[PDB]
Amino acid sequence: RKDVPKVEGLKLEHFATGYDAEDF
Amino acid sequence: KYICAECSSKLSLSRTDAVRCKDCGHRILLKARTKRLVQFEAR
Amino acid sequence: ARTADFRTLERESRFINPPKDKSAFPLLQEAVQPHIGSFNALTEGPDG
Amino acid sequence: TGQTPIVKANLYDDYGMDNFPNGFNAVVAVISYTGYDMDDAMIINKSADERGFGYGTMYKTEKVDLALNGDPITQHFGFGNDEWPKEWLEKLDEDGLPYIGTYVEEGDPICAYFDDTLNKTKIKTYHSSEPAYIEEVNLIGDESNKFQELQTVSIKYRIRRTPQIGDKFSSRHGQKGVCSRKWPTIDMPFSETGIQPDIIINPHAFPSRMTIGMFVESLAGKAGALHGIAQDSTPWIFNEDDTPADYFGEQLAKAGYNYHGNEPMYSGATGEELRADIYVGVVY
Amino acid sequence: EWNVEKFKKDFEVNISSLDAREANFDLINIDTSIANAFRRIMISEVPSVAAEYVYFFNNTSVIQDEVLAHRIGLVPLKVDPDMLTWVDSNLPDDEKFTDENTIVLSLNVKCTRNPDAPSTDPKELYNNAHVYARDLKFEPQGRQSTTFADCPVVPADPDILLAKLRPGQEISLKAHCILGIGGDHAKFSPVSTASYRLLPQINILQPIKGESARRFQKCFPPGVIGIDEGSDEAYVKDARKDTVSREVLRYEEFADKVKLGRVRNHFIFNVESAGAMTPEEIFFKSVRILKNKAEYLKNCPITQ
Amino acid sequence: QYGASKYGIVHSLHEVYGPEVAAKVLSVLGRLFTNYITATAFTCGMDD
Amino acid sequence: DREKIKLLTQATSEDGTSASFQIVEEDHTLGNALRYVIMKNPDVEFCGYSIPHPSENLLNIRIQTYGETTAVDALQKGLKDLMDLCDVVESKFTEKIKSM
Amino acid sequence: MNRQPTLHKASMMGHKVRVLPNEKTLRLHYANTGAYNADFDGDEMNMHFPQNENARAEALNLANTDSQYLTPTSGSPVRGLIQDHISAGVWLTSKDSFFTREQYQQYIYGCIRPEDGHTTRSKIVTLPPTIFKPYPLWTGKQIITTV
Amino acid sequence: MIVPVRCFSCGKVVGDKWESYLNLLQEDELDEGTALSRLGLKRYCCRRMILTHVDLIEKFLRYNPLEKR
Ligand SMILES: [Zn+2]
Ligand SMILES: [Zn+2]
Repeated sequence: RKDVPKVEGLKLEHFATGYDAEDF
Repeated sequence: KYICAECSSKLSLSRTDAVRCKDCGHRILLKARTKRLVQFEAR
Repeated sequence: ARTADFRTLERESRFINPPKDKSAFPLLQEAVQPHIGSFNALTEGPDG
Repeated sequence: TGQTPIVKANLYDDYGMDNFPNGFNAVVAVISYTGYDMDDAMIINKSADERGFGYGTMYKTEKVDLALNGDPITQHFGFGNDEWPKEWLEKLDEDGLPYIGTYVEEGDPICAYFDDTLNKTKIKTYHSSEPAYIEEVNLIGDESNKFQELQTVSIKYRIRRTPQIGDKFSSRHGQKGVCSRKWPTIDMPFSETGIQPDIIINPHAFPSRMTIGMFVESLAGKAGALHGIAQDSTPWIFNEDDTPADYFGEQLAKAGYNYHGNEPMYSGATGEELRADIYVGVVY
Repeated sequence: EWNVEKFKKDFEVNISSLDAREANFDLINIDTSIANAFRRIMISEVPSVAAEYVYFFNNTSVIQDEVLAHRIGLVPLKVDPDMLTWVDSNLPDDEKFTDENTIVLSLNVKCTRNPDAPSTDPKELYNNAHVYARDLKFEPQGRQSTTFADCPVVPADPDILLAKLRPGQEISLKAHCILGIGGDHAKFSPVSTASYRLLPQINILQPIKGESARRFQKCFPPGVIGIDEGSDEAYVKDARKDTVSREVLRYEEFADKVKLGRVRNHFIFNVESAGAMTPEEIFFKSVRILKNKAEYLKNCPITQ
Repeated sequence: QYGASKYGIVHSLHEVYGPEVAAKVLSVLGRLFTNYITATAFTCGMDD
Repeated sequence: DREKIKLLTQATSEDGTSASFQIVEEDHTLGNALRYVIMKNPDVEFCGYSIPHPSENLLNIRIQTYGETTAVDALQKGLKDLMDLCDVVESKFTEKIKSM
Repeated sequence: MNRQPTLHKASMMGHKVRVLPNEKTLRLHYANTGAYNADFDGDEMNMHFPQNENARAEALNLANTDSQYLTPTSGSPVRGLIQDHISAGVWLTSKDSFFTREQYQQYIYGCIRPEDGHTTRSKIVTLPPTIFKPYPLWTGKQIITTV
Repeated sequence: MIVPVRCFSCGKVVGDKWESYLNLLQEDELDEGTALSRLGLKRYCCRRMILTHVDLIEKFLRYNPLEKR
């Protein structure tokens, strides 16, 4: 059995209520 | 007034007139909508 | 290689104009196969 | 407002059922917060309902005809100049047919016919406890070679069916339920982000209903609702080695939310944080 | 004893960010009941202009009649409030409707065939095939039309896709819009998501120096935890960029030497606007409408 | 203690004070845990 | 303006260090906030808000006090402290929107 | 009231009336549905109405929901807080469940409401807290003693 | 059928971000992730609105009984 293919290339798409994707 | 079912021709009939379209040989007729006021809720 | 995902730019393409070629989704047509196939064979086939 | 499932079967696209969306996706919060659910009954958000949360319409078709038979025609559509009561133009035209898009109650004229024998025009009204809208009227005359006269008209009604309190919404896991009360967003508990859940499910149903899929799609749908991906259900792909709560958990971990799915919530009434975090997700 | 000047010497504001659409400010040592009262009154009580009644003439379009009236009602408008006062509902409509109470926006669109070389986008197949929100032409009428001569009645987004048309189908209507509060119908809510959150406090019980902080900093957002060197034990940069997720509680290495708490006194507010309000004036009206709700009971004796 | 069980707290107040007081405590307790839930709710989770 | 707030003689006291008040078209907005601003008065024996049923839009405020002070005075001062709070929560926000 | 199919003496109870300008749907309680054995998933229950004053007194004293607390079939109660009040009772009456002064007074009045005639003291009373220093703090057992 | 406006959960306007979303998918050939983040939809409540819409209006309009086929 081969493992389920993990979705690659994912980042943080959520932050504080008043902060955007400013932190790398 | 009325429009055909397959040819979609703007037509109208009167009293003692055959219920059919004059352009094609069909029998089904649709009654179009007239411009009148109607008040509904914006919810 | 994301997953078994959906598509919008390709489904809405079908919503714009149906394909002039054979009917798409060649799996749902086999759902009525016992129905349309039985009534088809009533006239289709040798000796009528 | 039908939508496709975020987490859907692999054959859901092969069947072409994307053309026929049968439900929608909204944020589920498995809480007993309100208190109006001692069963699988649910509670919708009133602020979501006023925006079209599960908006539906009904369509009825009634064939009104006057033909009993080779016999001479007796009943005639339209109007006869013998005698006439007033207040019959708001619903019908001069031909005895109704206008399109007119609101009709029970007891309103919908089609008028004149008869020469009784020298009296009488109205046959639409009798139904639910007032509907007039949509279509079909004129058909057939069963005759060269003599034509209409004695059969097919009127079609549409029913504006706003989802009221009392209807039966349900998920796709056998989770039956009736709307307990339309809870407004004013006192609805708000999460850390600020989204108010448009549906609340009593967690006490799960021990007896014996359902876990709606939990695992509450994380899968939550991961897909962030990364844009669409998880495929396709059962019999997971085993004891890689559990779906872990596979879908790592996606939430790298997304910025909790690994298990417990999202910290804030109460609506008082305003302070709850004791424990609230299980939040989306379910079709 | 708790007094107003004792609370005033401690109450402070810290505006983190501000924009013409969204503003994020901070409130220091304020009570949760008062903060929740501000959020609860911002999502419900602030008035706004929205379509209330619909007068249709021809809706031959495929989109249903009540659905078009539903979408036109949900269409926001960039109309400044307090220009049209409240209207009573007991009196009949013929005199209830005045230019001072409501303003009317009309819509008259017709679709015709347009020849072109043929899968092709409907933008060049027909004329006015898609009716957007910008087609809602406001009708200046009544006694005072100069009040909108500075800024005309424009929808909050002219790119809203209301309906689509086909040749032979027409849309002719006039729409009356009035003011209302979000409690009656949440379409009158000019806020997108009015919410607050408590500042997540993080306590350091044991030293975190070494390779422990290399893996501790990544469990949180990078802007939260700061490291200087192998000595000078790591600290927190700012607890406002930290989203509460409890990721460190999964590891047995950190499950004993860190505690995640909440500052029950420091709140932060992030409010948005639909287009008719501004995130500053809507909070200025929030403290004003609460100041009006309780003052209405102050200058009012008790009955029985 | 309270609910459908013999020799409970409500089943005891029914004997010492009567059914009116018993049903009274049932309703007051009902709104008691209802208000306590409104201020502090109860939920299930995948981690449970 | 005689339907907004009214006293409940069915639960009030005789010196009237204790009484019950009823308000209409109100909710946790004023129920919870006004409940908090009165507690800082050191002469509050017992006072809290309670919604009978969310269908009807009412609100009840029981208020009990010690001697030397009735139940109406503690209410008037309670609404007074809310205004003293609204003035400072508005002035600080105004001075901060100018301090940018 | 009457639920079809009615199969026991406790299936026909006499209740007071309380209008609700909210909906067009009948509203029951959690203690009554345990006696009716009636679920809420699409189940419908009719509503009878006595017309005589004598029949009104019979349905008020002998057919009321209070005197029907104990079924005569086995002498066992069928009325009680069903699902969420016992799971919340474990947390409220828990040992590590401390409430401040405000959370202690607001919870008590949220149930008593002497306006609607629940208590007989005609004046609510409060017990001293369990802990004095550094600040007062109550307990779940203390909040049960008060009610 | 038609693209919804004023997302039920959040309330942000979404009906004006459907054709611009189809342009970001067809022209720029972006993925669903970035195409949703570019439109300005941070919360997953309003993200799933047009991320999952079916838009059956493009197929309902093909039946025009008022003009010849
Ligand atoms: Zn024809
Ligand atoms: Zn949303």
